[PDB]
Amino acid sequence: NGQTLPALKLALEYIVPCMNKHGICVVDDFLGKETGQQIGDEVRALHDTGKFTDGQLVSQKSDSSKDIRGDKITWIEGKEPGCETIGLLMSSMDDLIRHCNGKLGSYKINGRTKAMVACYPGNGTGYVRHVDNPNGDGRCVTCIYYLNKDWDAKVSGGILRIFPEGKAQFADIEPKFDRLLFFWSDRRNPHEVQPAYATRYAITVWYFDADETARAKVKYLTGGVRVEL
Amino acid sequence: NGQTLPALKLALEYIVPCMNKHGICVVDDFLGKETGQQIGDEVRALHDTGKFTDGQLVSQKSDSSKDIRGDKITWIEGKEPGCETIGLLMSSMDDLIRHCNGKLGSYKINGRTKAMVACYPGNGTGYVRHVDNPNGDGRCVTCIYYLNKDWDAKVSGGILRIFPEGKAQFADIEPKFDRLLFFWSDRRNPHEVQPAYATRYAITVWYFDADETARAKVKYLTGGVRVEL
Amino acid sequence: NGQTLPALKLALEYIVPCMNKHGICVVDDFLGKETGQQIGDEVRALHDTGKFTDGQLVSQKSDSSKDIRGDKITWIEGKEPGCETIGLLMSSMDDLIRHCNGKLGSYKINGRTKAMVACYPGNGTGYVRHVDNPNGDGRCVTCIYYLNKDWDAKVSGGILRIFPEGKAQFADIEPKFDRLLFFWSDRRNPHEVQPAYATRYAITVWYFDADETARAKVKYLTGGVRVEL
Ligand SMILES: O=C(O)CNC(=O)c1nc(Cl)c2ccccc2c1O
Ligand SMILES: O=C(O)CNC(=O)c1nc(Cl)c2ccccc2c1O
Ligand SMILES: O=C(O)CNC(=O)c1nc(Cl)c2ccccc2c1O
Ligand SMILES: [Mn+2]
Ligand SMILES: [Mn+2]
Ligand SMILES: [Mn+2]
Repeated sequence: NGQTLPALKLALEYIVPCMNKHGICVVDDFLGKETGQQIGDEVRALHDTGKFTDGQLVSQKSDSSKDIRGDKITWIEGKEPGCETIGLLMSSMDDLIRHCNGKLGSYKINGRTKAMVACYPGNGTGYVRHVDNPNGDGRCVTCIYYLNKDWDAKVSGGILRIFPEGKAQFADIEPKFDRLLFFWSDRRNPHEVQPAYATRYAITVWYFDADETARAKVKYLTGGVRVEL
Repeated sequence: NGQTLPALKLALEYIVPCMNKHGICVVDDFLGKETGQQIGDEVRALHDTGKFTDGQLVSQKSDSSKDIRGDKITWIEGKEPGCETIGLLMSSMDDLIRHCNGKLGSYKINGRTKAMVACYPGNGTGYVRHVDNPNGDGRCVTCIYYLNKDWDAKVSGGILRIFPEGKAQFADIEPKFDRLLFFWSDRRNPHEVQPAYATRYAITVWYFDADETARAKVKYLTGGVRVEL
Repeated sequence: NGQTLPALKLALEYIVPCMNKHGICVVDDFLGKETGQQIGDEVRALHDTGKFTDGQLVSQKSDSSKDIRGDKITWIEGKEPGCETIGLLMSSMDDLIRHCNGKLGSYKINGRTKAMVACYPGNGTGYVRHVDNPNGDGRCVTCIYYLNKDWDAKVSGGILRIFPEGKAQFADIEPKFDRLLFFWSDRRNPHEVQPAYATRYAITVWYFDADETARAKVKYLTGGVRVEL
């Protein structure tokens, strides 16, 4: 956990060396309290005004009134009314990555996703062990920003547990307010979200490597590079 | 087989309870004869003016003049010249689904496909056993409208056979004129089209669940949620 | 290796019979020297001005300064400044295919990709054995144009080796200047690029079959045939 808006020093003296050594980097106090609170207010307002999905279907029985649903999501561009501070976070994330370019592995980052805002509703659901990009879709770095004030995992659960490749250990990350996490999106970092027993919010952006994305366009072929005659 | 343009009673008293109990619902006389005949005329005109593909490649030998092809398709938005009544069918299907919303399982339907018009040419080809959505691409309900007047499966074949999960039985559906079929698109309903020995037309729309579709955008990643820096 | 801008005779007397018999067709002197040299100049200028990716990641060790990268690519529409002659090549390829239509197997070609320009940097990397379209994504014909003057595979490597299905033999194709290659994109033609020890350029376009592409839209579902309610 390194310590932070100014961040070139953070990128060059902490994020780049940490990513190249461990593949997992945690920055605490990324935006500061005023800004982090504004983002949390925007995300709660999206939740309270019904902009999230109903949640991943976790258990489906004969009676659909008992169906259990987990993580809820919404995709945010950063330009929508009421999402301007999420947009500021995304710009901040983008400036950090730009300052790392050419220094994160041998990747050359040239694109990203929209922001994926996730809400674990606090009903004991988590997210199963997975790899974000197991099949070469172009995503090289996962970046998550957490929004949960005074989170106490001893009673609320919700820890991100990463299983770094080749090492016999876990890396456990609490989803703390104003924490920014980076990790390699491929099979080097399988991970899971342990059951959350309180409402838990996070915002994820994935960053794309230019070479991997260019050749993915053949595999994930759409109309895309398909055109008329 | 329930019985039908007015249809809120049909949705609430038949379609919703049948889908939640059996996963497979058949509505006969959905649009009535005048309208059903107009749709059939539009589809035959698309066929006769060459708008369908040449058909699924079924057998490919050394000599391509003998290649066997099966089902032919065309994708219809519903706004094209000469497709206005298909467009009316799609609007009718959409109004029905809207009246079911929140009541079909725990799904929240927020999108659909264009209409897939299919023609089995009558040369003994059918469609192999499959699941429509086996990998979580967002499609929750399959809706098929049939256009075949006086169909007699005893001589023309072409029955849809569904293999509902967990039950040791078949559900056999004849592709009858003005019949509308609903079934869950996932692995609950593997199905096949038995060999058709007469020209057989159907129109399919798939309906998307909001949560499943939102998270599919990560799996089926395109430029999509991918954007520039 | 048949012999060539005029080419209807080439399509009808050589390409069509060769593709239907062998699945692999080589045309030498396709555009002639003046035009081929102009294309090579355009491709080298894209390389020299940094328009290619950094190359397929081949070896990734703990230290990313030693990472080995292979083939570099760029996607070209044919209308960009400085790509007009690539655009002429693409138009030439498209006119040839149009003159074959209905005669290549039972396919009906109705679309293509943008041009994929590839550069093997000459560092001993090649491309592993693969099939271009193994899963039914609509691509029926692969068309490659080579740009390498006085290529000598005895010292530079870089041969395309195809492993035609059912036959116990290789088909070895040198990546010669102004050579145009056609082959079926599916599992009939697994192939590899043997290690290249000099800079090696090629331009690939894939051609889509109408039926296979229409039904791929269901499998590779995007927002695509997905639309709002
Ligand atoms: O929230 C966290 O600490 C870690 N979360 C994830 O790893 C995560 N990963 C994916 Cl791929 C999805 C994908 C969809 C919805 C939520 C996700 C999620 O929370
Ligand atoms: O027509 C029928 O009763 C049932 N047909 C299908 O189940 C069906 N399913 C798919 Cl996924 C396709 C897909 C492509 C073309 C035709 C299809 C078809 O008829
Ligand atoms: O260059 C050649 O002779 C043959 N090359 C290929 O077969 C080839 N195939 C694919 Cl699918 C890719 C795909 C991405 C980049 C380069 C490729 C390549 O050179
Ligand atoms: Mn993840
Ligand atoms: Mn089906
Ligand atoms: Mn290839």
